[PDB]
Amino acid sequence: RTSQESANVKASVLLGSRGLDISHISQRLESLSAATTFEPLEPVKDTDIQGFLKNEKDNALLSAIEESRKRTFVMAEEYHRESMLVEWEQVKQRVLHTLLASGEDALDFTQESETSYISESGAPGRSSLDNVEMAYARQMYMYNEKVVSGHLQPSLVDLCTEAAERLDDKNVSDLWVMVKQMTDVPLIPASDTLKSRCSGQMQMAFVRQALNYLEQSYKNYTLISVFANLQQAQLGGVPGTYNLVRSFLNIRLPTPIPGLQDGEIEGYPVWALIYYCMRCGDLMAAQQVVNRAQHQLGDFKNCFQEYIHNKDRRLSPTTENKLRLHYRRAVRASTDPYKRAVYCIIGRCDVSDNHSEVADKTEDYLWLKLSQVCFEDEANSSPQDRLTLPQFQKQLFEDYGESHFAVNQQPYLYFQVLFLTAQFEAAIAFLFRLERTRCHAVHVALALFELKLLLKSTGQSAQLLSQEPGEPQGVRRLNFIR
Amino acid sequence: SHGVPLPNWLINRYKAMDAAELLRLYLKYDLLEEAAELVLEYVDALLGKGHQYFGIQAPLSATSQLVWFPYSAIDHLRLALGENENNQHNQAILGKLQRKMDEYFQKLKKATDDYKKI
Amino acid sequence: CNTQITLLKKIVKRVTPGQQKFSKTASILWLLQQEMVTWRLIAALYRDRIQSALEEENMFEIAAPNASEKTIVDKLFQRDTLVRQSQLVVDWLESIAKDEVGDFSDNIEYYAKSVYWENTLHTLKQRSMLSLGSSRPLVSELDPDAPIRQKLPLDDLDREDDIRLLKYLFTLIRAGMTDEAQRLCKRCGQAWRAATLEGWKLYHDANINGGTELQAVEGNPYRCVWKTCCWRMAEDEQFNKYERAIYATLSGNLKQLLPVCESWEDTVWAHFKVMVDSLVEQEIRASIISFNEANELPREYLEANWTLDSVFEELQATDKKRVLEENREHYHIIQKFVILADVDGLMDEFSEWLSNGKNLLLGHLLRFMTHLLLFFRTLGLQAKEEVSVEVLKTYIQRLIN
Amino acid sequence: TLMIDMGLFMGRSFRVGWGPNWTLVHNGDKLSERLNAEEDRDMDTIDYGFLPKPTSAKSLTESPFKVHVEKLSLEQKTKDLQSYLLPLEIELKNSTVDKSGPCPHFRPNPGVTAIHDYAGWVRNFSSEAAEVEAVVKQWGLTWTLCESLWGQLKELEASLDEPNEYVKNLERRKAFSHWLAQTAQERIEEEVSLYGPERHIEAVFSYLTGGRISDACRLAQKSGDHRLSLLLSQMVGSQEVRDLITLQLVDWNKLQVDHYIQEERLRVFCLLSGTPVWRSSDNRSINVCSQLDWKRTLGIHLWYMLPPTATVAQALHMYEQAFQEQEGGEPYACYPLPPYLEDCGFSFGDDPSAKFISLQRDVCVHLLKLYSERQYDLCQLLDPSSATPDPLDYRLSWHMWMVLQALNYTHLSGHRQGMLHASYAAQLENVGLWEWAIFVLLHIQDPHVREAAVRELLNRHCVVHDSPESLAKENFLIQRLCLPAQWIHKAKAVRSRRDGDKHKEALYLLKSHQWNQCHKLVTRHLAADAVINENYRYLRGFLGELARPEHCKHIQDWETAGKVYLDYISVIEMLNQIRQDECSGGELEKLHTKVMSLCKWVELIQCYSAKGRLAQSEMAKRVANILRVVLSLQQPPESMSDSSSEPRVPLRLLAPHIGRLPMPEDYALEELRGLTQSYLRELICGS
Amino acid sequence: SHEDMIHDAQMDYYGIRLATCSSDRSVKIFDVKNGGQILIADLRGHDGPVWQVAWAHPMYGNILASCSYDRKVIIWKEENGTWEKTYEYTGHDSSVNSVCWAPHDFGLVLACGSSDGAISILTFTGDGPWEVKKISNAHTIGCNAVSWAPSVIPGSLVDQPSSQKPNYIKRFVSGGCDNLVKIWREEDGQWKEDQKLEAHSDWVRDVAWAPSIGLPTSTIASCSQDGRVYIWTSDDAATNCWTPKLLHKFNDVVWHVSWSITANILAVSGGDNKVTLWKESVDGQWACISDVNK
Repeated sequence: RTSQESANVKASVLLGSRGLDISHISQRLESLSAATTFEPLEPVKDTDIQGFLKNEKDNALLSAIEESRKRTFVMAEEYHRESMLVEWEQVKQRVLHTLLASGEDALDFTQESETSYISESGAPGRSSLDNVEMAYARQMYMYNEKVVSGHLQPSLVDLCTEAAERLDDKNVSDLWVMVKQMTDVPLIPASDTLKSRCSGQMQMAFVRQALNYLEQSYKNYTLISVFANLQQAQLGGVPGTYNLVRSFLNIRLPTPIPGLQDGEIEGYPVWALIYYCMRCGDLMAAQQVVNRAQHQLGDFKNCFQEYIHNKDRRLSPTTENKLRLHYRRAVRASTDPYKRAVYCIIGRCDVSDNHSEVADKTEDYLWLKLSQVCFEDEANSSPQDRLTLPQFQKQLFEDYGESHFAVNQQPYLYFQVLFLTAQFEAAIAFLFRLERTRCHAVHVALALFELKLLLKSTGQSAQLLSQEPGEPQGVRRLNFIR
Repeated sequence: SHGVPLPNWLINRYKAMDAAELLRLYLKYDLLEEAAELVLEYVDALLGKGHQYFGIQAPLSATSQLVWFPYSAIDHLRLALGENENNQHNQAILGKLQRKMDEYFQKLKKATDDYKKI
Repeated sequence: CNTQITLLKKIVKRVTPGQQKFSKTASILWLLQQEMVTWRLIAALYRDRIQSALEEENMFEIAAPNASEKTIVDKLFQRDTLVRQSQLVVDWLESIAKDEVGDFSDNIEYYAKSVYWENTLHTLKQRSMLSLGSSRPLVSELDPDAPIRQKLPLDDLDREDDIRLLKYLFTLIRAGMTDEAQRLCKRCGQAWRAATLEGWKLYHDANINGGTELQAVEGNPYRCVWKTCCWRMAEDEQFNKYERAIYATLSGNLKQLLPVCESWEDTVWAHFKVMVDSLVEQEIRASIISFNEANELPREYLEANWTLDSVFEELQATDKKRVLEENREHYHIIQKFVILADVDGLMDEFSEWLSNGKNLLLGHLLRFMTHLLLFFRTLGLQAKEEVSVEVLKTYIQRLIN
Repeated sequence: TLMIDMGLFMGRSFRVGWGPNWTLVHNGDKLSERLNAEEDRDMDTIDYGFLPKPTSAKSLTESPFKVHVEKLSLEQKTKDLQSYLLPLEIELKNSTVDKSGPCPHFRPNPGVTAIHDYAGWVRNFSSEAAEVEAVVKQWGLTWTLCESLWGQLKELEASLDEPNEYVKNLERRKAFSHWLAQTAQERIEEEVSLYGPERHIEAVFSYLTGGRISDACRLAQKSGDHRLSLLLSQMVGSQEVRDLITLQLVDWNKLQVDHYIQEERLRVFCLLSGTPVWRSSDNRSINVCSQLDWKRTLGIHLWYMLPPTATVAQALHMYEQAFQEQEGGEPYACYPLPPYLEDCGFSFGDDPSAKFISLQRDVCVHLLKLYSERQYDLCQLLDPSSATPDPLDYRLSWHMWMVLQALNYTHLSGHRQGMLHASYAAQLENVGLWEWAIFVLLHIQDPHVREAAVRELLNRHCVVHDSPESLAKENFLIQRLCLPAQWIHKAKAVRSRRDGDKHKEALYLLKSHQWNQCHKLVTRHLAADAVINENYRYLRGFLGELARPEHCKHIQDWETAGKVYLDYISVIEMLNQIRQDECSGGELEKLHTKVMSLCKWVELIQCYSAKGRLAQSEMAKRVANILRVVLSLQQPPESMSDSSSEPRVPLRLLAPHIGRLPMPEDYALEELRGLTQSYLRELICGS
Repeated sequence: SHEDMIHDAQMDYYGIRLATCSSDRSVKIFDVKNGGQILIADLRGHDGPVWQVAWAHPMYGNILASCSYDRKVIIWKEENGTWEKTYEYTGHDSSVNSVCWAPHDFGLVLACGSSDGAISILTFTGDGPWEVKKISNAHTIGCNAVSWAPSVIPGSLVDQPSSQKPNYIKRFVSGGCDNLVKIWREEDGQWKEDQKLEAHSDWVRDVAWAPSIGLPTSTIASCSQDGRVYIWTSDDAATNCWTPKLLHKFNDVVWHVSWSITANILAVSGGDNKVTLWKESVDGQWACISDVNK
């Protein structure tokens, strides 16, 4: 069914060959897509009515046979369904008879895998290490000098970061960028991550650092994109949140898809502007956008401005209840993903909005998830946002697996997910599984130990990873000494 | 080589066969306005209805954003005009032809826009 | 050892990607399958040898046509030895093939398309159906020879799902998996092709008894001449790989069977196929009384002599480097000595093995050569004793390790 | 021309390409339009040499079209051979020849004499020929610096060396001093013409930069400069000397005398006092840096900043902090640059932004960093273009990192290592010295990557020709290069398959023993060629060596044709010779037995060509002729075999096989007539 | 000589014959010797303007392929001093634009892309059939430029001896006019999706595989109409490590990229009537080491 478009494009070509602006032709092709061909008040077209009508008859007969065969397909698919019902009845009785007669219709089974442990070896003089490890040796040597001297020294994170860039290992330097950023958003030690996770205030503060972290990270990637397109973005490194926003719209979303709610300011999608304002975290730019778009929003503009001023990131509970009552009954779905997500988050209800963000923007997926995640796991009148976060996390990791967003073969993505979700132990054991990453995980875990973190397993001849009751189940306790 | 014109039947046959080669036949010994009606016919067949006299198929098309153009020869034209400037009429012809050119191009951009709506 | 085969399969598959540490395990597992097929080969070969030794005193026969040609057939099957062991080794290889096959039936559940040349279908439909047709030439005919007879093109998706099913059934019949063959035919609607499959299978009936009841109705007795026709079609060429291979096979046509078989197993397989055919047709014409023109074949084809020596002489003389390198492989040498009973060659070759040492002859290799000698002795066959004791002492060196 | 026009189309116009010998093919204009004058068109060789043969020539009325092709040339050419050859002549001994692979593989074989022969010869040549280049001097510089950091000199090989760390440091420093002594020779020779007792304090500065107290004193005395001479000994006196100078100059500060005293002697005083930067009462910064080398800087640092007998590394550490930012403050020392870069200016410290602008870094300073700490990124050691204009001759530096592997250091990324291996072998293939590019390549461990590369070299370099120079080339390839002629026969064989020299394709196909394909091609062509031209010798040897049973094993259908025709020719020659002498029946019987047999297999001859069947026909007619001759002469004119008997003809066996082939009615007439009277008697005496 | 300016012209493996193709509707050939040269031929046939040819490897001999506007690819093999028209394919809707031979290690197969939005890959037995590997919807719009897999490049083969032969997986790259670049691997008998690349918001014009001899890594120079030249590099595609770097910000529509026969440097045709000669310097950066004014 390649029809319709191929007809309408050349129809517009011919109509423009006779005159009149594109608005009337757009309306005409709209009506062409509307109902069948030929007007009840009759066309009413332009020159070449003869070719018009020849192709119109051809498409009309196309449409007639389409209607007929589609009705027949309706009945035939119902018969398909009933036929397959009977067919599976037959296949089930087939399976029953096979099992009763020692026959089979096919079966499969195997066994799983258990921990296997491997290591490396050293060498003196002509040694088994690398230039990488030698550069690291300089850093930890100078670091340990101040450690033993009792002096205060910069973070090992940075130390090994500037250790990194000189090899032109820019991805690892970036990995240190994430690590150091998450250190810089501060993390109160509790002498083991179990204490931090058990402390309800610490998890709230960690959520605060995580949201600040992801906002700044998106802003950084926005900066990287803008500078990479600096010619397209039309700046010389010129600062300014507003012109940055406008240039970034010029690049990513100059034109929206057909089917949007609310018009565009000078050609920028309003909801896109608002969303990018939240994602970069520029509250002043968000206020500028909402002040410019106050007319499209009405009192909802004032509501959003009050929400912005509310660092609780939510309005009064009574207002929330009334608005969620309105949304559940009337507003619900629409043709604006941004509007739907905004209503869902303000009501703190509904987890339907997922959209399409795989393999380079799953971080925006994560921002979506966390923003809807509420501060309590206890099921309120919106239980879809009141959930055991650790179970949620673990099913995202293992149960959701690693291939849906294709992190079953990407190191940084899934790892960083585990880290930001605070699974430092299994994340480090993860890094251990790639040969070139062990020293790196060593530096990272040493930084964690500096921050007074990490889990421990009892024993000296015990293996690396263990699980111990008393700590919530599923969090492997890594034998640090192992 | 002996200074001789060409017969009409040959003209028509070899016109339906091959054009731009005959164009630089004109270039060989100064058949300027001759090349000029060639160009006229080129753009006209581009508009449609006349490709046959070139042994081509082009009644006007609506599927290709871009096709082959002998604009090399067109700038060769303007070059030869610069060479033998004494024919203000011919260069005015060139200008009107360039007007037809950019009419072609505005139609071209409209068509490209319409495709990019797809 | 098959259970252990499975054990190593499970290990190797449970290996994560990016680890060739168990590539060695998989390679040893491979050598394990090679020694397994060596077990099959020797066991069957010498059980046939035992049956021959039991039945030595009544070989070969003579008769004249008096009843249905299946009498000719089963006489021919019973009378000769050479073709008998050829049949057994073929059964070996194709038992290997069918074990590899298994449930390809249930697996094709997900290869299926049942619309004949659907692309050409829909495009000629739209040419007849629209304001605008197509500038593209296509057949007006669904004939299996519609294009090439008409020289008309066909669509790529059509022809390539074709090639895909050609892999399926091509493999199925290189294995001879005939039930699955008619299965696939009646999946994809090539009942014509399934019909084409039947041109060689002979004819019979024995309803000389009881009521009018089916004893056999199978086919058209025009088959000798029909294979001759296929013979000349091969001389005509212009085929796809699959049809070329299958019918050059049904003819035993060496040159047009060259393209597809390149493996050691495939080339020895083809040796046996060709020689079994040429023989079997020779005593067809011998048993069915005639010496006049009823079929045509080239003189050299008619007068080429056949022996088990020619098998391995062909195999060796293969100027194809795949077969050449496969020839020096140990398992191949072992099993072909199994066929040849070349005891002097085997003992010398064992001598160079032990000269290389025992690192090339792992503990299980030594045990396998040990069972080798064991069944030699239980057959009252004796190999060279110093070589035997060298192998065994190295093996016991392993065993004590 | 015209370029104004714009649009979505066009482009789909000019491109460019590369050709072998590192040349480039291009409609683009040449590179010699800035190298010579009165240029031409379609110039397709570097310099001159493009011949006036048919090319892209068009007139100028709408602009014509051309293509130039050029092989880029760099630098000057007088005797550039030895500068490359000698490092390679030494690397010969520094290398190894492992025979793994279808040709030998070369593994490294360096030690301590590796740089001892390189660098020493660098000087040796630098003296034997006074025509060396400043870049040659740069590479000798790098040679000496690497030797100093690891190599062992003769002044401590004629003297027992001692393992105490302090002994090592001072020995590394005294070697450094002897080095500077060698280096500053030409500097002294240059500024000595410049200066005089008028410039005597500038000479003082130079002499202090050298630590050349000896000849400084000699000059001062030949000039009668007693006070200055006495000052000279005090330059490296006891620390009390510097206590003296500190208090004395504090006094002069309180005395304001500087305003009345030239800062010239004052900078002498700073040099003596170890004060690099002076802060006057006016806070006048009297700095010591002038005309120097960074070499001279760190030498001063050694002799004067700390104990002159101290180590290498800490003095380097202070120097690096001195020309780097100290506490966010201004650098105060010299920032190292490669030679062609201090040709474009140099720094004495201060203003780190003017260091940030470009200011690469001297490779010599990077070597000290790798010699000081073993955890150095070594990445600062690379690109010998730092002290040279261009990185054209990586000889020295390459030899250096091999010596480093001998020293158990340079644990660097092998990808970069082999990449530069390729870069230097690329220099080699540029200069067109092939054997050399090869073995230089041969020291790397990626096996059939190496094999593919060397195939590239073989293809580019081996073209089938007859010349004593080429013969000497394979002489070199075999004697120490020891390179299996398998590959050379492969290359010259495909060369011959390109050009069509029948003798050469046949010879090298035999020599490389491509049994199957050589079989097939000879059958295609050579058999008919030799039989019709009667040149049995060559393909006689050919088929003789092919008949070896192993050859029969690796070729299909050898038995069908090759040994068959070998049999033909062998019978022909032996029957010819048996008549060249008096015949003996003990070979005549063999003649009959083998002839009447091979009659049975003449039938199986299969010709897939018109010329093949034509040679088959020629064979048939000749065999008929010789068979008639021998059947006539088997009853010799004086030793008849049978009295008068007309025996029964074996045509009863011959006919069923001879009737299987067609025959040309030209001589088929006489043959067929003889066959007629044969069948007449056969049928009158039939069954 | 040629009536129209030359797009492409290629010498042999041996430097002794030159093929020269223009859109001047025919392609002319010189023998090459002593600096002298005789136009040995001018092959006609191409009923569309000609852009590109394709020489094959020397162990096969002497083989040329060519594309034209007429959707015809003509296939030329040299005999006795005579190159001649040996196979020719059409069936295409838009002008066949990109043809490129595969490494002889993979064999005698040419890659044949056109702006059709889809691409075929054609094998010649050298005496026999022309095996067709046609991939539809290869582009949502059309194919601009394509590159093969060069057969052998470092990264895991140091431990693989020269005596044996490694597995030859087929892969390649290309970029089209749907504003996208894509990467392909061959398996199951067909090709599937290694990679999708969307960084040039405009059409890509030409693509350059760094001949990564000495490189474990995978290196791309992608030039588009948008003036952005991306060095795309991945040390490992399985860990998904492709990253963009700027090589140069030319302000012209950036046109052509071709590596040296010596596999050392890159020639880039710019919208300046110039071909910039870039070399990745020994250190870490891409330096335009020279230029040729076209």
